[PDB]
Amino acid sequence: QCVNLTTRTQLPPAYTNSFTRGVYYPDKVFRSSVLHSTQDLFLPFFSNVT
Amino acid sequence: QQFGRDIADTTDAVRDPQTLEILDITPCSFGGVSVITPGTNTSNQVAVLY
Ligand SMILES: *[C@@H]1O[C@H](CO)[C@@H](O)[C@H](O)[C@H]1NC(C)=O
Repeated sequence: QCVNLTTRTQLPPAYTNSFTRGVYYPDKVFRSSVLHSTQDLFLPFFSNVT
Repeated sequence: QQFGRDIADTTDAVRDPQTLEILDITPCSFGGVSVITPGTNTSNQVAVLY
């Protein structure tokens, strides 16, 4: 049970910026007033996104 | 979150795994012993500094 959507117009998407996005909490460890640094999968700042 | 760390990288915070209760660290007691005494030829009285 599905309907084919053939009314979609083909067009390449535009590109925007990623100034201060992609950050998230590293783990489930509470941190207060500490400058903790770690290696993790993180979106680069000011990067190209679609 | 279940655990926590301080500025000295010590597990000073923990979460109870049975209810929404959070606990921290505040020491029961402490002590640094140091004994002040004169020479054995002079006398034998001693005193302890904490
Ligand atoms: C991202 O890349 C596309 C294609 O490489 C380009 O057209 C677009 O201008 C880029 N955007 C930025 C913000 O650099």
